[PDB]
Amino acid sequence: MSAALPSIQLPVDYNNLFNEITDFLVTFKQDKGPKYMAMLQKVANRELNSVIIDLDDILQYQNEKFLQGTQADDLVSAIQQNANHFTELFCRAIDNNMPLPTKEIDYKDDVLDVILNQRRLRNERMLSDRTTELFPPNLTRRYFLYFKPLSQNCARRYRISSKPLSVRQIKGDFLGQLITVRGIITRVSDVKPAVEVIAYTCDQCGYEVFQEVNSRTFTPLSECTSEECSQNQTKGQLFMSTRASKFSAFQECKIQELSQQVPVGHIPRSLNIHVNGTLVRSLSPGDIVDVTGIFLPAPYTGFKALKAGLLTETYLEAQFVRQHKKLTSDVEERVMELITSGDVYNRLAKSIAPEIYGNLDVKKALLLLLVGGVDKRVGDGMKIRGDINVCLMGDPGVAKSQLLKAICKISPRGVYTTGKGSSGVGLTAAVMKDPVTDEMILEGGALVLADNGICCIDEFDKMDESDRTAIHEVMEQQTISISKAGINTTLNARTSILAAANPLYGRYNPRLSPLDNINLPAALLSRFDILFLMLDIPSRDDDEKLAEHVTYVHMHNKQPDLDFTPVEPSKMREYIAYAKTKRPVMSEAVNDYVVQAYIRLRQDSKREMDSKFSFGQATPRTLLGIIRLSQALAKLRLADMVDIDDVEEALRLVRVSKESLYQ
Amino acid sequence: LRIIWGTNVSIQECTTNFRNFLMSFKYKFRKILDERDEELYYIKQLNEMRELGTSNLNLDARNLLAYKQTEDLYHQLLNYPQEVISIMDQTIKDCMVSLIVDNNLDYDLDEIETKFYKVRPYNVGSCKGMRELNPNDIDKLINLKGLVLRSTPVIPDMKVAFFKCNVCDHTMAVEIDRGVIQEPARCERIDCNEPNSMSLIHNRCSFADKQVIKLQETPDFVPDGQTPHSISLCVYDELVDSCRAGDRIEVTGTFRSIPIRANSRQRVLKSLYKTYVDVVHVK
DNA sequence: ATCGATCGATCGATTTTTTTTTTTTT
DNA sequence: ATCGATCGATCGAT
Repeated sequence: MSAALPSIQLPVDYNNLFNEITDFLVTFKQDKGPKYMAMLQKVANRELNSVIIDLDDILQYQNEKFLQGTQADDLVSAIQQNANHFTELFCRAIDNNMPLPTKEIDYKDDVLDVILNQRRLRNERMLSDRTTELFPPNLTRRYFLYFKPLSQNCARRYRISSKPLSVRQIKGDFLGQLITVRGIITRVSDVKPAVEVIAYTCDQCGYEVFQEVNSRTFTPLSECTSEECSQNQTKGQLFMSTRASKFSAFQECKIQELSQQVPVGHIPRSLNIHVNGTLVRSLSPGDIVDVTGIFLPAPYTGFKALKAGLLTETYLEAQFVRQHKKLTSDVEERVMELITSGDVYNRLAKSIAPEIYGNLDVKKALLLLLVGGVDKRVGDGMKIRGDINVCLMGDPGVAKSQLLKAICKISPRGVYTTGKGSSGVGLTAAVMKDPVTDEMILEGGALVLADNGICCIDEFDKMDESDRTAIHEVMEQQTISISKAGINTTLNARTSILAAANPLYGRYNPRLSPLDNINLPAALLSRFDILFLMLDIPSRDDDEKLAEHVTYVHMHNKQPDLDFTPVEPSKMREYIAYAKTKRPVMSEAVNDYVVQAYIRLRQDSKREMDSKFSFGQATPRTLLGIIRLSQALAKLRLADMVDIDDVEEALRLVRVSKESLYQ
Repeated sequence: LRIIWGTNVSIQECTTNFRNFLMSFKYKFRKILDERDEELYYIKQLNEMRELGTSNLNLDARNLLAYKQTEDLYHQLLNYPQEVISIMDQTIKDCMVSLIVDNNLDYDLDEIETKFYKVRPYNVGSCKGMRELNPNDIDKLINLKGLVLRSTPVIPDMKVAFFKCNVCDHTMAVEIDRGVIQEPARCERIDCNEPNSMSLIHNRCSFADKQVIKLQETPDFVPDGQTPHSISLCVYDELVDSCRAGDRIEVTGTFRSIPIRANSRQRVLKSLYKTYVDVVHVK
């Protein structure tokens, strides 16, 4: 009626713009014929569903409707303001301009499109002997449509919609708007197919029923609306036919603020967004992206009279996504810069943590666990690690925590952790109530998350018992055991293990004997193959030279020089598993020799006897590992020949792990 | 040659293609394994089944490939697994009955054929984890793996509803049938009518077990950062309770999704449908 | 014409809900 | 806000 709900004029009109839409639709120049022709048949070809659109090309054809007239009102200035009218009406012209066949449907291919022709086979035959309802254009689509906005070099044309923004930068006037913001993903609760229109079937009168559903809910129809059952005493029964009704894949995510955008006060703002179509599964939780999409509110249900006023509360929809930080063939050559350089075991050893000065010998062993291997298979079976567990003992911090910052970063499956920090419940699959979608789904991590990869660790003395026993079992490795609740499972943890821990308070006392200084259990240290004692005595010469490096930065961003060229991880990492494919086989020559030095070590460590320097007893596990060491060391040489120097090279690192306690 | 409406897979003759497939295989599947027991897998195992009267055949899948015919049935089963099992469980009955007529009097005698037989097909292609799953996949057989997070207590389900009126009082009732229960306002006894409320004693009506199990699959190959998603399942009969919780399993079934009332008072259903496994077969 | 059942317009009732300060045990 | 039952009348049957 007039008055209430008044009809209101706006200077903007798409009536001829829809024609101007089809002027732009199909026909086009810049990219034989226009890009929109065979590409729209490309969807008619059914090798594509998602329809991708950008604001970039609209400007040129708008320039093409411009320069180059006749002059026409701009679409794009009417887009970012609404653009939801463009997600349909601009798109609704596609049935008019789309080719009929355009090729063979075959059989499969797929279902649906074989049924949808049957639905239209049933729909057209309804009117065949009938002599007039038809399937709405929205009822049969089968293809998604997307928009990617212009930043851009077009904005400096000069020409806005693409300017990255904070959640804090989100105005209320941006509702309805196709917009773009940078943000960190969060949640990313699982996607599920959602129907636009139920298909009920009358049975008795048959036909087909299509009722639209919007947002979260709908009110389902009943009885029979079919006209054959209309005005007849008998109304047919109907319920939803899921094979018939169309579905849409629906994902969603919260988007956190980058935290540099944030004000000094307040709080990071999570932003709810909902993923749909081919755009689904395009994101993971915690990833940083410039998000581009239209922003619309989805009230209400309710409540209702509760809200009031309405106070929309809205949400954002995802139009498009731009993510931040997205053989043994020819990459062997990318290995070959340092292959021709040689010194794989050193230059790469020097390649480790170029940021921290000295302790390259410590870094020297770092290269081994970063590689490790190679395990064994006894066929019993019992598999043996296979993995290096390294500990670092010294205080104060020395910036030891920094070594883990570099190592895990480079390392695949790199996981940095600390005593508290992740608990043993954090290293196990632990039941927790899932917000929104329910319920009580288990989420594991840490050890379970770090399996088949290195785990860096700090506050290792403060991990207490609950962690110690777990990692005590994590030293049994290849397992994580939970008898808790109804959960009886034991899950494989392939985790590589390294934790640096601080000596007994306040710092280590040279008078203090070994193992009295350490805060860790002996059985906990016995399954350790290596520990590097970090005790720091001031050396005026060394203090300057290191201070000099501490002078050298902040002075500049580039540390390494006079002289060296640390390998970048990507090219460096590629040699890792490339070397890990080797699996060196032991030569018996070095084989028995390692046995020889063992009974020597089984002798000398025991002849140390009571207290003092220690540690005994030189158990076979270390030899079991020391053998694996040359097996890990051989991998850097590859060649799987296991040299004796390659063997003895580890034995050199064995005594060095200790004996610095004299310093 | 008839047809099935949406299935576009004609009734019978697939039963025939099923039989000559069931009647003769040997190994054409070894042709894919490239050879390197000569008799067909089924007629031996089909015999193995008849004595025990266990029914519930576990099928094979894939023996429809590589072998002919059924090459399309191999497809047509994967297109519409629900209806395919419907003909096949019945045909196995006749395929037993057809087997018994040659040996004539068997198992004392024709009543053992009256016993129901059914296929529990497995190894349909290879499904990819869970998280990969498509909307288009609405109903199709799926190979899956995971250990059971929790086993719920067995849930009772409707088969044939029991009914009565004020008069006489009389016991006339109708099966639950579809997902709806339709009770006449009247009436049985006196007939009559009269328009009495229809009495329902639920202890009299039929029941069967459907036992819900939430299952977290561990397909590995985890997309990272994807969460350790879990899986809903209902199952039925022997499939019910036969699955211990906490055990990694090959259990297969078609996809399923169904709506639920938002208010749980109002008729309104919430949009998109919640999804669960059809638990077609276990391993 | 008495009686009924039948449909509809009348009437009115039902729509969220668990975490941070604790405290007796060695 | 919608669904629910009361209750009112009316048009057919006997």
